[PDB]
Amino acid sequence: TKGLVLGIYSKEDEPQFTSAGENFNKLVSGKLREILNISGPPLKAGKTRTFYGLHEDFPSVVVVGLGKKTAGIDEQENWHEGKENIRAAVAAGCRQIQDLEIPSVEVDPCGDAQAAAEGAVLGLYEYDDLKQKRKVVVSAKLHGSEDQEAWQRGVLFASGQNLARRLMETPANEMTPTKFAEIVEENLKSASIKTDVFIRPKSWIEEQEMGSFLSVAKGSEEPPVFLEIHYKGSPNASEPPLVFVGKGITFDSGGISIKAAANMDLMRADMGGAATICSAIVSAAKLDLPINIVGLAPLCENMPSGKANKPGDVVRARNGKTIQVDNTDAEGRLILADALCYAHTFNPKVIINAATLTGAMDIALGSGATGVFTNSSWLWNKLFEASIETGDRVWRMPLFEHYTRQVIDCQLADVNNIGKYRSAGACTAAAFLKEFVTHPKWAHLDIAGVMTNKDEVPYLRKGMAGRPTRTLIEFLFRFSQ
Amino acid sequence: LVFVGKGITFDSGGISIKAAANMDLMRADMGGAATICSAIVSAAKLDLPINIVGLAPLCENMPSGKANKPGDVVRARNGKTIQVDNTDAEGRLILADALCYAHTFNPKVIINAATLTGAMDIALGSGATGVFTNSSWLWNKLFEASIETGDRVWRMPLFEHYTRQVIDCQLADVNNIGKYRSAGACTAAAFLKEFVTHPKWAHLDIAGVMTNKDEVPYLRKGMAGRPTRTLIEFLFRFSQ
Amino acid sequence: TKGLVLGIYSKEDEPQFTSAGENFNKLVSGKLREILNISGPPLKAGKTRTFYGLHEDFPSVVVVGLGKKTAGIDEQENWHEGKENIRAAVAAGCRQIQDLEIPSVEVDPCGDAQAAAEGAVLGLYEYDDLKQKRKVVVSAKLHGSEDQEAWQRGVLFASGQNLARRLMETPANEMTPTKFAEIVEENLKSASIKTDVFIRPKSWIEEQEMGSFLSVAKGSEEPPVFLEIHYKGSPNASEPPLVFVGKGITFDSGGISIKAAANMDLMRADMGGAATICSAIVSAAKLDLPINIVGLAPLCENMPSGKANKPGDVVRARNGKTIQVDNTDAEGRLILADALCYAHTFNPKVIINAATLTGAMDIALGSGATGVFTNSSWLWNKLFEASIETGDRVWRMPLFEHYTRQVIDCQLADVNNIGKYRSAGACTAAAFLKEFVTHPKWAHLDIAGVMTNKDEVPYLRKGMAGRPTRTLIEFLFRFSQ
Ligand SMILES: [Zn+2]
Ligand SMILES: [Zn+2]
Ligand SMILES: [Zn+2]
Ligand SMILES: [Zn+2]
Ligand SMILES: [Zn+2]
Ligand SMILES: [Zn+2]
Repeated sequence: TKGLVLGIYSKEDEPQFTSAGENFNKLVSGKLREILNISGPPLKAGKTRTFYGLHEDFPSVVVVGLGKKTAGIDEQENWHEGKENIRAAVAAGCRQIQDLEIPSVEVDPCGDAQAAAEGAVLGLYEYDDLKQKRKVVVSAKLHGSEDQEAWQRGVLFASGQNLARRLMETPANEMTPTKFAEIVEENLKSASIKTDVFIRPKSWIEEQEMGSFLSVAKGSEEPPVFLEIHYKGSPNASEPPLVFVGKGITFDSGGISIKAAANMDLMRADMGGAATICSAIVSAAKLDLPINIVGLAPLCENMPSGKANKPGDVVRARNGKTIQVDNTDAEGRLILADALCYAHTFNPKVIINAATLTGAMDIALGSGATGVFTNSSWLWNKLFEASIETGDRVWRMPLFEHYTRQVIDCQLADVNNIGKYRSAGACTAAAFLKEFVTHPKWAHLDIAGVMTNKDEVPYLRKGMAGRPTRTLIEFLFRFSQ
Repeated sequence: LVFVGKGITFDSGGISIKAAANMDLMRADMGGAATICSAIVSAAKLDLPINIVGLAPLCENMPSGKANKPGDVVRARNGKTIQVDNTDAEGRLILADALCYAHTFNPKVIINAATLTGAMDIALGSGATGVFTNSSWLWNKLFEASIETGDRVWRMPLFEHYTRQVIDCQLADVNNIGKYRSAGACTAAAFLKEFVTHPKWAHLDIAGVMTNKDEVPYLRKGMAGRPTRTLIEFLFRFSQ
Repeated sequence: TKGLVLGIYSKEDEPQFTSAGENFNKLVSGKLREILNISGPPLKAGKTRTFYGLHEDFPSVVVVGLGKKTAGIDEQENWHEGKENIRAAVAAGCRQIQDLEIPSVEVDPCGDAQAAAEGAVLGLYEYDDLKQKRKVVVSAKLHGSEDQEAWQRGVLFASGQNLARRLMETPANEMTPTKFAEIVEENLKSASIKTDVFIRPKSWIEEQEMGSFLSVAKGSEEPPVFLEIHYKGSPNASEPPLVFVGKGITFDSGGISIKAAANMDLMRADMGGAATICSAIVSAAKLDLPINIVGLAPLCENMPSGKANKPGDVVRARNGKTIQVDNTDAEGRLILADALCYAHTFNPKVIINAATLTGAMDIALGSGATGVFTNSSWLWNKLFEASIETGDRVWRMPLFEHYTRQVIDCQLADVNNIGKYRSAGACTAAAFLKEFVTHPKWAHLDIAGVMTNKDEVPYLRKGMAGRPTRTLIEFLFRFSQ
């Protein structure tokens, strides 16, 4: 059987159906509006109502509130409101169809086939892999034939996100460093033949003088990996690549500066930064975006042991700078210090890194937006514009020499791994990373607060969220224009 | 133009009592009143040709046998009920009535200042004071004002996302603390938005720029008086 | 308009409707089963499905899964399963009718009019009093005329509970000691003319030598009250009363042993014990139960101040025993010590007290059951049997001299207010109270873990739960037989 998701707008006499809803109402000789009318209150945005037996092929029709037809970019909220309405409403419709165990659903494009595809595929996603109680996986399809490219591009963007949620969600004993490197490799090679994957072993990592990455890694028995992803999509094979770097800690216990036990299981998602940048690169190659992109993810685990990093140790990063490890839980900093050095080798046009770096970001913006520190207002503008379309917001945070001073604490080393005071922890972790970039166009995104979803963005179940993957794909999309 | 300032003259936390460590700095919880009143004294010394009202609710927040209890529902001047879930989120409560009264004056602009939240300190920690504003015009004038004074301002988001977190019904129209711990500056500001209907309001969270240690060199270590010159400079330029 | 809630049983060909569902299906010429059939999967227990436009008078019909028709008493779970199924299913049906803002609902009795009334009235309850956003309050009515007494007795039992949730939920600055005493007075006097209410002031309380109650009270500015409720429902006016005692702390801050800030707002519900026993007595008088019942609730607030109780103080209870107050947050103990002395004055047949005494009860049984300590297996049996009918369980906990030894710590006093070790805190708080009863039939119910509902019992919204009020009404009901 099929289910049909149909949208309507908020209230004229009648609140308007979409063209597809209106066309369905004519095909059932006015029944759909009749029952909608005797059924109760007008549906508002994100609200659904389900009707049965109106048509032989659609035993379940779910009508969904899209909000005001007029909705556009909201200057205060910094997103396109209308598309947010369409993702929210279609996900709520689709999820009613899966609770009735119906295996396929025709979705009305609602005026924007791309965001309706994104609502349906985000909305229906689940991670029930290691459970014996799995949900019915239903397959969403565009209702109609008129903008199947826009539907399929949304399908594409919502899967990139879903790959990243899956990557993040999987338990750390399953998603080890080589296992993640293998999933990404497999996915990237299915995306395009214009790809190259290098799963670099410890041997290579130590030939590259990556001392601060290697010192995080040694306290675990799990072999680290340096994952080098290439998408050569430019016609000019010598066109300078954009490089994405991502913190891939596959589990963070804290090391010897050990984490509290409460809710420590969420640190399986400390490789969110690698999940995010690698999924956006798989999507860019599926999209055959005409640009060269390198992806760099140092993968390792941070564990207490008799060979772990000790508070006070001084390690040497690939640029020769010494780093005093004052707290072993400020490990991503260390990892990214070498990876951001290596990023420069590629002669990049742009360097963007992503990391679940700091609980300070969560106290600061708590999932309303991911924080970005950038030395370039041009980069800031392109990322900000990219998030107005996706609804997955970005908010700029300061790169002031003020926070740098706080981490240039000599004592034994050139730089300290944690700021001198507790204040502005996101700001001093970003200033730490500035010490390893000499590039005029670098952006640091702190993903820690947008790592999980509970109820905040309606089209995502409660779980690891995969954010800001579509802001990154959209940024690449527009850049390759 | 009306300036409003949190004047808690000492904050112990009430029954949600503060930890003992470094509690002496809450003598500076009236920093918001100190800041807006000093800028108005300076504007009148400067004979700036504008009308300015300053509004500072002054009181102390102490545990006693008549103190506010966690869970109480109080009624603000606009009739909204407010569930006091934590008595240490008191400035919120104080400013809720004062920002109602601010509207009586038919103001061109409403700016309030408060040492509201240690979350601001975790967020920007004295590199800048945080400002939440429903107007980019206000943001631009304040930002420009701080380029001259060196005493920086950094915009922070007023998203309905943080509002949802504080519109927790349970007993009241609004809760006094956000549902989750995340984004505490952002949900305290969204709480205050519930009491303004004015198209040009700015909320400055002064908590992280309250003290100086070594960060801005021309100030000894002590209570810093920030962002007073950004405010005087903003008034200066406005009266041009 | 009306909504109709109709139940069906789990699966024969067809899963069976109730008589009312079956009768409605005949009135719509087979439409209801037809649409039920094309609509999706068979409803299981507590699941609902809503159908629109089957009949002019019922634009919304909500069909609800009752589980197996055969369900009876479950030996492992210690409740009547079937009635639990009916409360759960009818509440879920009724709440669909309120989300559509329909103001009245006909409810199918489902084979047990009493539990269907209880599901509907519990299910629909809300506490939105001080909000400007209130829900539509819908009015549930029995579908039919055949067992309107059973429907109305369930209405009665579910309101007693709802009075107690409301009492518990209200903020402590509104529900002060005289305000609560006034609500209870007003309600009891509407229940019967066979009632007497005494709101005893401080003056009386100090003439009665109630030193340990008075020492909790003095640290707050709010005047304490001793509430004495009488329901003379026996034909023999000299028939010995059953007495119910309840801890009425209207807000507990901890005093000088001050509570942590986190979630302290829930201590507005520390008068749950008074709420519970007073609501059961209002219900017993509405039910014109032929017995004499006295209700005793010491009401006060526990606050830090310059006149509050100090850790180490020795106070004197009404029986002359000294009590060392080692921790001021073990105040209910102190309050109940005088009230349980006074209870003996009444020459009672039975003494039952209820108190949100101990977070140790919550660690022990955590809302699966309220804990009862009783020196009588006869009392235990009657309470246990009473909870098999209501589904609101009771679990016996030990009154061993082992826990008594732990609190007979002399040092300055006859008894200490907290046990010597942290272990068995519910057990040593109950052993403390045993020191003030000389009656052969006393039961202590520790209500702390069943104080709130989140998701655990389906027919209650998330909030203060009013438990175990119907176990108490049911116990009185059977006793007066
Ligand atoms: Zn860490
Ligand atoms: Zn980490
Ligand atoms: Zn405070
Ligand atoms: Zn304060
Ligand atoms: Zn207590
Ligand atoms: Zn208590």
